[PDB]
Amino acid sequence: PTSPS
Amino acid sequence: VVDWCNELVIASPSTKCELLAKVQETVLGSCAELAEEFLESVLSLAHDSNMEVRKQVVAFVEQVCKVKVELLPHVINVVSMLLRDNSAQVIKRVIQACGSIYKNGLQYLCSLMEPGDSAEQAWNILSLIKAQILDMIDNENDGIRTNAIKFLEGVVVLQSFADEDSLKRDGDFSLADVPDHCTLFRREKLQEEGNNILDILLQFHGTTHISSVNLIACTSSLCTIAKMRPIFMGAVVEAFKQLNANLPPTLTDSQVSSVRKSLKMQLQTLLKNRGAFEFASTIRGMLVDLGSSTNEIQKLIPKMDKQEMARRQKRILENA
Amino acid sequence: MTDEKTATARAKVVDWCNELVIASPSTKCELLAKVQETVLGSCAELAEEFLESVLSLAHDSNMEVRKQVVAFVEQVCKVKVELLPHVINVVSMLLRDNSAQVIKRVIQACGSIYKNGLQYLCSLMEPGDSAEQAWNILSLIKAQILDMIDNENDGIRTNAIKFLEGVVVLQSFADEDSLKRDGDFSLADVPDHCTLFRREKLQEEGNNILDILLQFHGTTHISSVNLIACTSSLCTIAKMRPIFMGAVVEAFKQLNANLPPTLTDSQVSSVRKSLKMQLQTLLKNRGAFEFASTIRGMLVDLGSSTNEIQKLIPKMDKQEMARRQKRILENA
Amino acid sequence: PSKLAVAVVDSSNMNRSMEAHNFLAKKGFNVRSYGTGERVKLPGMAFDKPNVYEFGTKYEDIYRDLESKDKEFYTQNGLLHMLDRNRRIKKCPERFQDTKEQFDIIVTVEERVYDLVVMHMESMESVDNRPVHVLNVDVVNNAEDALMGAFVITDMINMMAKSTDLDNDIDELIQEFEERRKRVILHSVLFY
Amino acid sequence: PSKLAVAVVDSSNMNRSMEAHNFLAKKGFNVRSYGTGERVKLPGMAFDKPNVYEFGTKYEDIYRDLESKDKEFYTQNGLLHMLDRNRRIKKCPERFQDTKEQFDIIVTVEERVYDLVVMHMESMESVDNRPVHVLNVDVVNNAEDALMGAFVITDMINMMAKSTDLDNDIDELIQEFEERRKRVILHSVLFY
Repeated sequence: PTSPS
Repeated sequence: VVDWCNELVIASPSTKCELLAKVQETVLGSCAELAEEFLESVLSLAHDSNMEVRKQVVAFVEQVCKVKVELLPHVINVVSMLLRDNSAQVIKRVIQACGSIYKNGLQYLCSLMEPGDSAEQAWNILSLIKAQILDMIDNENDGIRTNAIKFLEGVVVLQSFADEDSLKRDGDFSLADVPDHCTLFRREKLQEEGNNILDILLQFHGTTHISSVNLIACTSSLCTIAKMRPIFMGAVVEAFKQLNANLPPTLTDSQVSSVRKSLKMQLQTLLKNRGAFEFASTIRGMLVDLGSSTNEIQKLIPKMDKQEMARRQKRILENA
Repeated sequence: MTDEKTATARAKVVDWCNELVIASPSTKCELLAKVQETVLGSCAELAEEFLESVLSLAHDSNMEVRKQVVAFVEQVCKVKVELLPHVINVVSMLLRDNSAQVIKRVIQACGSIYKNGLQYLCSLMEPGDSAEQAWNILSLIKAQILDMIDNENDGIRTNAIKFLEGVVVLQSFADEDSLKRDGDFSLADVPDHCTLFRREKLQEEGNNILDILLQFHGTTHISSVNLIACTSSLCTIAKMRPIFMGAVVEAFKQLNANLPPTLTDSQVSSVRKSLKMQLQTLLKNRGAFEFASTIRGMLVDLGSSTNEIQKLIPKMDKQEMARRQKRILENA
Repeated sequence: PSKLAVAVVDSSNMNRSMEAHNFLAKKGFNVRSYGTGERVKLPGMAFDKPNVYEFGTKYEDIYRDLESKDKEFYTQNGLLHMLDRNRRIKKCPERFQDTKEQFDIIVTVEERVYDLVVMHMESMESVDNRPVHVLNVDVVNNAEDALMGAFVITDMINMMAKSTDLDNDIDELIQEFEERRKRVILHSVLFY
Repeated sequence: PSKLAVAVVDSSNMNRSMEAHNFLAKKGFNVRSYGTGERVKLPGMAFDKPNVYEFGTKYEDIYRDLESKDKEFYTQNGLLHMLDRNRRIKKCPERFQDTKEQFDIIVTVEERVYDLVVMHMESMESVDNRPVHVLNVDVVNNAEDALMGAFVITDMINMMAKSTDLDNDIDELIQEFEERRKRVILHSVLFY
């Protein structure tokens, strides 16, 4: 998932 | 192309690792020629005092047996010499190099129509390098043990017979690839030594005071052996089952979790091999203990024809 | 008085001897070793009863089995020498064997067998017919091994040379200069009441075997191993029987001046190192008094120092030297 | 300072790996960083609309793209600050499954990444037979936790760098380090 | 492979004979080792300050009687590296002059050991009348040469094990071996 979330 | 840029400036203690690096790039790569004259120059640095220029010539000797394998009898007395180096970092580098060196050396020694005198002494040194590294299972350095376990994995694969269920890899070499017109060694003796090394790995895998790194490495080696040589599938599945039932009390809690995650990875790899047909239920049972779901396990089982299942089934009944 | 030890052993070797007819060659050798340990050691009274069970295995096709039978017969002549006339034919027959490994083993065993056999036969007061036939076969064994000096196998020749040395020593007279050996046996030790043979025919034979050894030692195409063995045998003969010291010293002098052209360089060094060791052994013997300068000269040629040579010479009082210096002058 | 080739691996090679990369490089370590995801993912106006880019897209370009979409929004959520930091370290995010570089130590920042890294290196045949240690140090995916995690990873690599024989000591070193910090650090070995 | 009983003899039964003992055992030979000296000698520091011990001392005790001196400087010369190899093979170094074993071939490592072997066997009256070949292969008493020497000794014994009749062939085989390896090999026969 996304970085950062 | 006359030996140009003769980079033999010998002054600098760390730059010897930079000259031996650039020398190797052309002498052993670009101009594959004239590698034979330069052998004794780089070889004399095996007696150097520094530990990193010795590891640099191990990378040289290993590249020698790749590009130009008939130099095996010349570049080999330093492999058995640097195996007894007093630096453990040098010993580990030699073991790593011995993986491809023993393979390339054996394929070259096998294709010889008339084994000469240098070929018989070259094979004799390998058989003793093999036996030396096998002794290093009981070495007190944990890094040496890890590397030795990985080396013994390749020997077992080399000195056994492939079959229809073997995982197909590009350069797989088995006992079926050594010919009958070879007098340096016999198929039956290599096969005998391969089984004895496997028996040593299987026993090592089951010891009660094994380190976590060695155990994970040994488990990875047994898995590679079994998927390459499904004749050993029954023994490896049984060793995995005994491990999962009796974890060594020397492992900490996070090492247990590390060992079990790796064991689950190897079990999944084995279940995908058609030679794991007989042991599919045992493998499932362990994967369930290690946290896989029913549907994750089910997806790993390879589809097989009903007549093929009927052949494998009845064959299992005949062997019983 | 009785006990159960004999009957318990007899039943254990009956099972072993019955097992032999069906055993593999490797199994027969283990069985035979167990049998010999009991029948010739633990319970030696079982010996005669089980001889044919073992002696029949001299015909087995495996050479290891035939060697085990040789080892058995050799032990019989050490511990139960009265059975000599019943086991000695197998020895002579096995000297016709096709296997060189078996021949070499039989020759080795004939060393102790001939010595034990000769000691036993010359001790009997009224020897029976079986004793005369045992001597006939010991005579044949000597002639059989003597001929193996010209055998084509190098190992057979080496063993034969070693056997012949023991015969020369047995069949000559010890004197006061002989090296002191505990079990030494000589013609002085066979009695006058002996009718199986005569002391002087044995001395004649011993003298002839020594001549054959001296001639063999000086041939031009002798192998290095045969030459070193022959040199050590001549040395043993001379130190055990110093009457032969002169001839042995002469043979050594001739060898050192004419090394066979068939020796390689490293064989020459090996031969000379061994000759140097034999000469040092002889120089320690009091019977080498007459030959000390000759021996010293050879040791100098082979690189010994003046002081290494001097230290080997035995101390003698002047009255002993005068007896020797005078005896040397009279015999001349 | 100890010639150790270190890699720090996350999902997108955007937040957690670069924070550790930042501190490892300033301490002088031979360090690289990679992501294991299929594409680079960055947050945006909502959960449902993440900014997704192909691995290899330069940090400079992603900076300008986010700058054009909403410059004020991507300054107050810290993404332009993060992109600027990465821009100053290297050109673009790299995927771990594509690299041909070899390491002595590989550090992943969550168990999902650890599994991807292990499955990848096991899917390749061993050639050099060279072992590499794979360590898992859990780091939550936010700015504050990436910072704390980057301290833990740097401290861990520094302690391992000071060993005279890392292979012979690493298990005991991890054991004490774990106990001191009440963490679980998975640790296995893989082969090149 | 063959049923050849081989013995390798040196001075101390520590470096040269054990290097050959190790390699010959790995080849399947029935092999034993002995030394001819008065006592076991081990080198350390000054030229003529050597560690000396009785024959019959366990190899472990030398590893332990090393407790008082360093343990480092004998990791520098590989001396207890060498000592544990011996402990894996046998319990204590043995003196040739005391053994009652019989061999087909005895291999000595230098001419002085060769002379001590010959003098000892010639001093005993022969009983079995059984010959044994005594061969000399010069190997310098240091770590590097002891290893190359064991390769040559193993080569020599391997060549002799192939013969269907060693007594009838050994002289020619040594002659050819000397030519190929450019060495000199003394060869004598003694009797048990």
